[PDB]
Amino acid sequence: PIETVPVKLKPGMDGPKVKQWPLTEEKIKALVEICTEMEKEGKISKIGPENPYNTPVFAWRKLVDFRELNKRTQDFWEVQLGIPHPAGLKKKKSVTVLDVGDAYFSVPLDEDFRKYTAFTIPIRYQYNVLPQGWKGSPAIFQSSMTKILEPFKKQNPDIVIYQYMDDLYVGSDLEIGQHRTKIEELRQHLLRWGLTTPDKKHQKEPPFLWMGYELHPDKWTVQPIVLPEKDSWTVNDICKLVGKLNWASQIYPGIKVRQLSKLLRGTKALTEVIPLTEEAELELAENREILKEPVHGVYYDPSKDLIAEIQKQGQGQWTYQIYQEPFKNLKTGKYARMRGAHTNDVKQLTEAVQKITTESIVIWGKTPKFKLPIQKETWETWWTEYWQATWIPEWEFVNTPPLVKLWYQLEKEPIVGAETFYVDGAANRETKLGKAGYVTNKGRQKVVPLTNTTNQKTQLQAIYLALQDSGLEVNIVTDSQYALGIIQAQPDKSESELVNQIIEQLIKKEKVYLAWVPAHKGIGGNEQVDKLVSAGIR
Amino acid sequence: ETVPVKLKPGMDGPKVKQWPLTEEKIKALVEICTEMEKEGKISKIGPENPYNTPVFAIKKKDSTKWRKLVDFRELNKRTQDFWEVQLGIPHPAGLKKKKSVTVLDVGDAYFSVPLDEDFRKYTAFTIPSINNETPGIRYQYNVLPQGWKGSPAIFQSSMTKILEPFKKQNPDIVIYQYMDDLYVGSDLEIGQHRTKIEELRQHLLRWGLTTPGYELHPDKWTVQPIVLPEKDSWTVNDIQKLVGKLNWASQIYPGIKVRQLSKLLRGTKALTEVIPLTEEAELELAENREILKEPVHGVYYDPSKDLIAEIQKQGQGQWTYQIYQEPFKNLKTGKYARNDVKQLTEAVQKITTESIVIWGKTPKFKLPIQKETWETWWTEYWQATWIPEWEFVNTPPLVKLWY
RNA sequence: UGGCGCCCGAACAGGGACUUGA
Ligand SMILES: CCCCCCCCO[C@@H]1O[C@H](CO)[C@@H](O)[C@H](O)[C@H]1O
Ligand SMILES: [Mg+2]
Repeated sequence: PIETVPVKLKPGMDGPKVKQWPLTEEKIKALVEICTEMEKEGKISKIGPENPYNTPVFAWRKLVDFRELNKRTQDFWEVQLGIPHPAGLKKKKSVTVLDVGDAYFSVPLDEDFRKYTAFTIPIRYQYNVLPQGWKGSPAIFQSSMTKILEPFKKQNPDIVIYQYMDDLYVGSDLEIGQHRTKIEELRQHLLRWGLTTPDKKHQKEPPFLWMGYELHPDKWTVQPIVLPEKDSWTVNDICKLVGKLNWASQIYPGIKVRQLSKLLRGTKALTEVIPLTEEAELELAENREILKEPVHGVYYDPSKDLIAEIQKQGQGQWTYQIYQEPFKNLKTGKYARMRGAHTNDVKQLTEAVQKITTESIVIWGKTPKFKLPIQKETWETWWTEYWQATWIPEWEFVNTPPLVKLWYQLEKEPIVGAETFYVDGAANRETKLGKAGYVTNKGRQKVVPLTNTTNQKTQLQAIYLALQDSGLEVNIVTDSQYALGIIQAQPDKSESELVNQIIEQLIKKEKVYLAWVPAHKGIGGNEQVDKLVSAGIR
Repeated sequence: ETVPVKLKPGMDGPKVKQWPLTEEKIKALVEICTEMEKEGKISKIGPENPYNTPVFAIKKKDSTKWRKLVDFRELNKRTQDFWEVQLGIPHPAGLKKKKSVTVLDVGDAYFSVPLDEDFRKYTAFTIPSINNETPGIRYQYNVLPQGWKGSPAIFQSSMTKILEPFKKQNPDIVIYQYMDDLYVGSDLEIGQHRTKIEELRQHLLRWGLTTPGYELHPDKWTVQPIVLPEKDSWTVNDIQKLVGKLNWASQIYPGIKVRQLSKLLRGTKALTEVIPLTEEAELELAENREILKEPVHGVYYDPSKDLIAEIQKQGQGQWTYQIYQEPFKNLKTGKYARNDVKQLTEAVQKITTESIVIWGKTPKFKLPIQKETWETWWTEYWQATWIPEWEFVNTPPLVKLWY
């Protein structure tokens, strides 16, 4: 009695005509038996002459393929792109899980669209219900089940029902007997629509082994993460390990994945043994030690406040815990993404805070209170002196050892009594070699030949040379907007070794003023350094 | 009968994903959409509708009640032809010359006009759910939606009839509605302007139209010209910063020269060395200063081209913005003075309102903010019933030297 | 055979900063 969803093919298109796969001897009998069983059940009907279509079916089950029909049918709007997180589930006193036996098969199919699902075997059958694997079946089933549950959901505000693909997570704050009575009422309501569900001695008890999680009455976790303790490591093994401990990272805190992922850079073969780096081995040992003891999450409590605490563990790595009560956290996570070739600790912390904010809004629909390892003065300085509209919500300072700070600052005005370095760098595209150097108002000069370098690399090398050859206070004048912007971003770590050298040398310097002057305008010392480094490039 | 609406030929309705919303916003949206469905303004739809436009909840200015804000930017783009060509609303060039311009909201009147039956599909939106617990609630408009640029296009026939007695009674008041607001400009004393706005509100109420950033003064709008430093003693660093600034400005003002100023930076000198400007250098600096104070000559608004707005975070709560259609062809440069996200949202809304008042068209914004932060927090401070098209860029370090 | 999460690679487009030659 479920109202069918009106579906139609894409404009100016007709159902596919695909010949049967090469299977007519062994699986044919099983397919015929399955088709007869479905026809007896009423989910399958026979139409031979007036159904000029066909689809490729291959079996035992009958896995009918709708690859062609999927692209010939009008698109739907799926909403459940993601999956519910156990941390977002509300702590309910009693929880029952109902599986919908024959989920799709209980939802009828549009009468006009039934023909396009022709089902011919070496007979001509057509689906009367939602086919399996069809593009429209998931959305149609989800909408039909939402419609079916609406009368029950409205009449039972206390009962919470989360619908997955074919699973009903029914949670209630009622006593065991009342919850069982309501569950039987829900089962009868579903049966009124033909959706059969298991009875008392057919229902699955907890833990619920669901989508990689282990849902307990008052806690949640993941299935045991047994990492492969082997000597060799192929790219396939590294990918499997990274995925396994990325799954665990949402509950297990302190998980690091940077060296393991870095090992996957440039790899081409799926079996190429990788020389696990010493850093990677140490990180893997740390992850094993973290996974040694079990960790369980808690369910969301809307009455309490949602706190998010972030910790810096070095190498551009961040771990956060989201909790409401101390030492009992809903879920954990990590943020190691490097947004841009250059970044500093404060920008990375802002990105992590934004990621956690979006993640919490997705799971809990509310931003959490942030407990960040950054002083209020540091954040004030950064976001006041920064050119972006950076902002983090209400947050509280936590005095942890790995405090987030800025390791160097560029002077706002030239340093009186310091030395000025006019740095330039020229690169020859053809030969790929170039030069970098500097000139100083004191009268000094220096040009260092480079090789296999670009113009930007030459500019950075010139700046690095000036920093090396200058005292603790230096005025550096450059004509490269690229390097000027990089240095003014105040990066702490970079993907370039040269930029990291520049960063450490800036940290060494007590005062560093970086000025910019337009190139080729004949501005004092800039033209001199350009003439110096232009002999072999221009 | 309804007004048939057709998308641009060969182009398909919007399929924009719904951004996640907070619990309070979701609850507000659920309640207001239930009310609208009971009133018949929207209807629930099945999965056979592939189109979707993100919907947000905002609190209007000086109000605590929540308001729905459907992001019809994609639908506006896809109805561009319809709503701009065949039912366009002329923009009065005299609105920017009015002492006071009040901005009424008249979007509630659109819900009295049914939407074309064959177009309601594209006006489809989903209310999300927390933690994907339940499928999003899919709705669909049965009346002219707020935020769609074709709603004023269809309703202007009724709006002209409504306003005819008012305009005849006082032809010195300029009225102009862009999407959902009614920009009413007059050269009357603010008390008299408020009295006439109350009279217009009563007129709208008589004709069924309902009505509750709000009061603007386009007469007192001035551009933010480029200003050179005014120093008595000039250092090498100061002179070369000035030379760089003038070299960049010469891309805007062809008459800007830096020959004599650059002639001062002749050798390799310390940045703190004090260089006394020569007679020629001082004269050329004066000429550059005089050239800079006046606006650029030869920049004209092109209705064919889209307006572009660039915003620079100057720091200390101050923001500079430029409105242009071609690079270095600023139609308007200004400054906004006051939380970076809140200040940027206020600046964007003010710039868009100015663009509507002047050229009757919102600009495209190059926002100096990370994309995720904006898409997460812009709705927390938005107060307008419209949403401008924006993109996210990295402001060059030397472009923040607009002041 | 399809979706989701992660990683690599490629081509596209655009938003920018530079080198050289014509
Ligand atoms: C969060 C919304 C869905 C939660 C309910 C998921 C269905 C219950 O989880 C079930 O656990 C069983 C063992 O207990 C497993 O055999 C099944 O594969 C699994 O689906
Ligand atoms: Mg150079």
